[PDB]
Amino acid sequence: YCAHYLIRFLKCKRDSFPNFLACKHERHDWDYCEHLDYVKRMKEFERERRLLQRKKRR
Amino acid sequence: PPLTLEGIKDRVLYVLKLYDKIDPEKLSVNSHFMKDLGLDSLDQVEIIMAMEDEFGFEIPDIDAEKLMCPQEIVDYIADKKDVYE
Amino acid sequence: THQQKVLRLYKRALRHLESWCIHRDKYRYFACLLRARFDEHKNEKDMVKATQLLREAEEEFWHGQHPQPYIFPESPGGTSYERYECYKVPEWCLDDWHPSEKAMYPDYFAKREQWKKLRRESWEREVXXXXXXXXXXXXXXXXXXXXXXXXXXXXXXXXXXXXXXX
Amino acid sequence: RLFIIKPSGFYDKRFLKLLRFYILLTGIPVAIGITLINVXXXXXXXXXXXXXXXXXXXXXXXXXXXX
Amino acid sequence: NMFSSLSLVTLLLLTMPIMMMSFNTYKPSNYPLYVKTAISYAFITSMIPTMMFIH
Amino acid sequence: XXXXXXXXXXXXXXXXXXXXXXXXXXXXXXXXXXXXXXXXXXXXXXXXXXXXXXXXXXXXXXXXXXXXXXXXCQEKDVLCMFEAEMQWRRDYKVDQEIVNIIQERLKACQQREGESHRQNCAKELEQFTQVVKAYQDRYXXXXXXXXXXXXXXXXXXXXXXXXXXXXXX
Amino acid sequence: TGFYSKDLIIEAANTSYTNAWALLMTLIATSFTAIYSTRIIFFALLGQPRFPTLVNINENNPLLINSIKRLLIGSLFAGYIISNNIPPTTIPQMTMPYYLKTTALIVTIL
Amino acid sequence: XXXXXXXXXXXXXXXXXXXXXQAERLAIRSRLKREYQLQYYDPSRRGVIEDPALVRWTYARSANIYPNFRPNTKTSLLGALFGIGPLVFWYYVFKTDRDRKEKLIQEGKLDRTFNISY
Amino acid sequence: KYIIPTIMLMPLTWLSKNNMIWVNSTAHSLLISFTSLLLMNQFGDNSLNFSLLFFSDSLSTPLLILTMWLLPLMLMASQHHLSKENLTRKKLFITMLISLQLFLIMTFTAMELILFYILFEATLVPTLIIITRWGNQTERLNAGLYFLFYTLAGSLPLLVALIYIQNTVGSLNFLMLQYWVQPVHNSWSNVFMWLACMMAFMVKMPLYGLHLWLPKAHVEAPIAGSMVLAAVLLKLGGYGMLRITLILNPMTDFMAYPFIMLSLWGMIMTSSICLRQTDLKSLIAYSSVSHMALVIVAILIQTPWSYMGATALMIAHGLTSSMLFCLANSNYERIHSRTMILARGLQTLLPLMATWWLLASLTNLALPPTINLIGELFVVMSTFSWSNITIILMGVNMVITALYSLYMLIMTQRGKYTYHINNISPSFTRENALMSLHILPLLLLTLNPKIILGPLY
Repeated sequence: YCAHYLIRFLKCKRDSFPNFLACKHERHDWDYCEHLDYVKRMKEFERERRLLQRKKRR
Repeated sequence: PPLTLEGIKDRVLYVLKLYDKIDPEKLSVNSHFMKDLGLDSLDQVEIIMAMEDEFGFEIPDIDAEKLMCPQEIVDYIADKKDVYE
Repeated sequence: THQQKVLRLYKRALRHLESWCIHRDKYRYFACLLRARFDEHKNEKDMVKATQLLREAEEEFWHGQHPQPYIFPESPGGTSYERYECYKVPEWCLDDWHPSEKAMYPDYFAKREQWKKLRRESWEREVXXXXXXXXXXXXXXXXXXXXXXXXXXXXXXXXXXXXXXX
Repeated sequence: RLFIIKPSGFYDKRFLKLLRFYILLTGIPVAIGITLINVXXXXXXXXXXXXXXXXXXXXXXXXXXXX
Repeated sequence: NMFSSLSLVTLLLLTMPIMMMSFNTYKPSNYPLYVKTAISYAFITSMIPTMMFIH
Repeated sequence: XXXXXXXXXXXXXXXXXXXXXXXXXXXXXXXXXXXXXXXXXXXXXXXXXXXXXXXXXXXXXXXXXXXXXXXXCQEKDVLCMFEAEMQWRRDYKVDQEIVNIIQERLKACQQREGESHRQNCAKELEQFTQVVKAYQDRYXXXXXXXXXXXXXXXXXXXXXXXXXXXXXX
Repeated sequence: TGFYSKDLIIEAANTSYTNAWALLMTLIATSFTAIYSTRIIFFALLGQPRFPTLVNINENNPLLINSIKRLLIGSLFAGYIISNNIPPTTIPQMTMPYYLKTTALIVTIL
Repeated sequence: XXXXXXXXXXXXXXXXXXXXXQAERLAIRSRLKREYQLQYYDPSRRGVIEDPALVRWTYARSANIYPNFRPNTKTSLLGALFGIGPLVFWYYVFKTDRDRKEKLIQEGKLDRTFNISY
Repeated sequence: KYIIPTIMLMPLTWLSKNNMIWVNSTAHSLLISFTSLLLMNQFGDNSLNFSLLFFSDSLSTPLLILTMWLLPLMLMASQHHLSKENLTRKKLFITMLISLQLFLIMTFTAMELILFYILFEATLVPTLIIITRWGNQTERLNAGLYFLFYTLAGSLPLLVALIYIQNTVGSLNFLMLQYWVQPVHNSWSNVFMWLACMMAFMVKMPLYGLHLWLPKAHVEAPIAGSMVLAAVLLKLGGYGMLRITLILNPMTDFMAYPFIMLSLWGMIMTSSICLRQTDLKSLIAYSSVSHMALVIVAILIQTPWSYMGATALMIAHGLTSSMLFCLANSNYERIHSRTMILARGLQTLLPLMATWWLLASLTNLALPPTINLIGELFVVMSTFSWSNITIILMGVNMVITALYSLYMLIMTQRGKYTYHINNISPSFTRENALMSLHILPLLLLTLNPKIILGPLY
């Protein structure tokens, strides 16, 4: 789903070397796109809840 | 560490001296708890249990009545746990 | 016997007390409380009242009977090494050792041979002394002690000699 | 020092010595079996030509001892 | 090529006391120490292919 | 070689750009152990291969083909049946190891892809499903233990189903 | 080295279509770990000594020092070597900062 | 088997009959021990002692088979239902599974395509 | 090649002097057993006939090698016994083993059914004389009569079975000629034709019903423990079930269905009794019922996978149960009673024999692939193709397979031995050699078990 920013995490892993723990810039990208994707999934559930209230009035 | 025959008698006498119920001057080693020392019928079971806690814990129910004297109890505990060679 | 049944229960009650309490100072507090409970009935001798208390002694004790009691180290039954740590070797296997290997360390073999010769000679005298005891059936409860001082060895010789060493 | 628990031992240790002495006696052809692969060639995969079907060994691959 | 060769070394090192168990050479009191020394070098030979796996 | 398909070629090339460090632990150990005892093992193998010199060619594979099939000769007679029964048992023993090669082709696919597993390959998956289904119908797999005389009845059972179904449609 | 093994499962378990009763039962067990771990310290190690036997010898041996001290490297650096080097698949930490993420750490404290 | 309260020290009285009852138990206990004492404590033996009680224990299962069973009654027939009975129990289990399988081979195939072993 | 040097063992024992005997009988037998492996193993696609029909080739029988393996081993453990009695009596009961070896070779080699039958029942005669004599305990006759009146009562129906086939359908003879055989039409008249061929092999291969033939033969010991190995050979001596079911009745398996169900209950109930039993020899005697019951299940399925497990278990059990009886004999020669509870003490008194006790016990269970993992597991895998329910019953049996072995271990692994004063020497050089000659051939089968299971393998 993320695709673009998720591929950047593998780029840091490709040239990782000894002491591979020091990679924060690529790890932050995975926490940005997936959080927006989870919010988009939450927005779809909120839209269904709002539609049920309008349908009950008619 | 191995246990000595002279050391085991001194260890048993040290625990009996700090018992508070029995006098340190009246009884030493040769004097029996049954007649010489002022000990109750229920008191002998409590004194034998405390002696087992310090050394190797082994006390039979049938052999509890036979052991009363501190000199006899020190020999019975050493023989059962295999001591002095 | 009435005296033995009280002592057997009192010995169990003290060792079962340290399972409930954690600290040794709290153990001594409850130990004095148990003494006051039994001394009230110990003052007078009874045939009906004391026997009623003996069956009553099983109650209360059985209500708190299983908190997994402590047997401490190597104890008859219980937990944590009852027959373990001591594998041991029988005395019959000692004489079974073949030559060449038996030649190594001759101090242990020669001393054991002297004790074996003494045990063989005393066996004939011990057999007559065992049947000399007045019963005229076979035996009564426990084995009888030696009367003779010159011959020595009270009935059994291999009972105490050569057992087990940890 | 103690006399300790005694076993038979003499009959027991002798059997293991008598067993291994006859393993070692026929342990020589085991040592030759390694050198048979080392010195002599085992087998090579090759297509057969129409001349002879079987000679000494008919069809055997791997180990000279098989042939 | 080194990955395949070094992998079997860890398997062979643990079987070497079993190969020397059946008499072979006499070892008094040194046999408990022989197990310690066999596994000590077995750890170093197993560390390299795991480092290869990260790469 | 030849019979076994497998992958064409593997890439495998290291770049090493990020971090200086001590070059690489994997690369340094590979170069060191190649000359330590791997070079000595290659020299000892070459010394024994050259020491052979003279070698026998040998026939290896035997011929013997057809010699009349079992579904051509009938009636209980030892003179005709024995040659036919040996032919069917020859085919059955080979077909047990034919499947093994095709099975090993599927074994080779699983390791080489790993993450892909069932997403790719497809050729080895289709080849295995075609042979095993044919092996189940023709070479017993349902009609008890191996017998050449019972095999003709097994072939007749499959032929009877083909004649009955096609006639209706 | 607890967060690098135990806490990653708890955070991942909350975001699923799976059974609710199974999820609630695991949360009690994560807080239950603190009881028996302290029952080694507070019950036996900590406080006044119970005194098991009169004159008991306890000393550190040369073989003991070389074993325990070198085990400390494995028990501390496990969340540095194993967790970082191994390539993962799909990140679980995203939703619920107080309900799912904090609940794994708060259970050990409570 | 266990009751409401575990039997260990429950219900005990001194009396007169119970005092002689323990005397009867020790009379046999000491008698059988002394004959063991005379056999164990001598170097002249070398061997395994017989003991008539242990031989009769092995004889209880290895023998005394056909001297018994002469009163069959209804207890023997109940044991037959627990023996020959369960053999007839699986007859309506294995056949029903086989009839389920045999119908699938002829019509509506259920067997896997990647099956070749046996 | 096989017969004739075996017959020459008879004048060997009689002509040799009284001081020797045992040296000549054991050494000469070992070199004949080496030559059996030298020639018999060679086979093509279908195993071609040896010579004229007197003794023929092996098609799916590596079990002949096992008979050659026990050919010297049936003399090693019998050394402790027979030595007290007359020199003429010693020579007689070595030659009865030679006669057993003579007839046992003839059964597995000769590819027949007509002449095989008069070798099948011919093994019963030397064993009868062996069992009825030298028995230390009583009821020799309450086991000796039961030895024949179980077997001969079931095997005499082969005379009305086998002859009936050759009178109608060509001739039985070579078996390589036996392709004249047409499938049975399955009728009420054809019921007793199938039963008569089976009931003969239903006795020698013990089930749940008519199984009491085996424990009576084992508990009441013939001579020491070496003759009990020949009683193991009689179980696998009924191997013709591999040949009859495949050739004579291929279509008939509907009537096999109740007999599988009988043998399936001869797995739980036969194992349950093998737990609380007193005799050490009896706890091998009832475990041998269930282990050979696995083979009977495999035969009646008729799947190609099951015969692989069937042929493996014949060799697997033939060298594991015989190994267990030698351990039972080693305690019987020292304690002089077959009681498990009384004879208690391993490692402390028997230091090196206890490791042989462990290796023999664990082989009954599924160890790393020796022979029993290739034996037992192959049958369990084949039973699922028959029916899905089987492993629910067969899995319970896999729990109690430990309960034969470990219960035999634990009840001897207590280092008390207070009553016992005997067993000074742990084991003689021959006694430890017996234990090695049973397990080490199975340990060599780990590398190549092709000569352990081969019906079209």
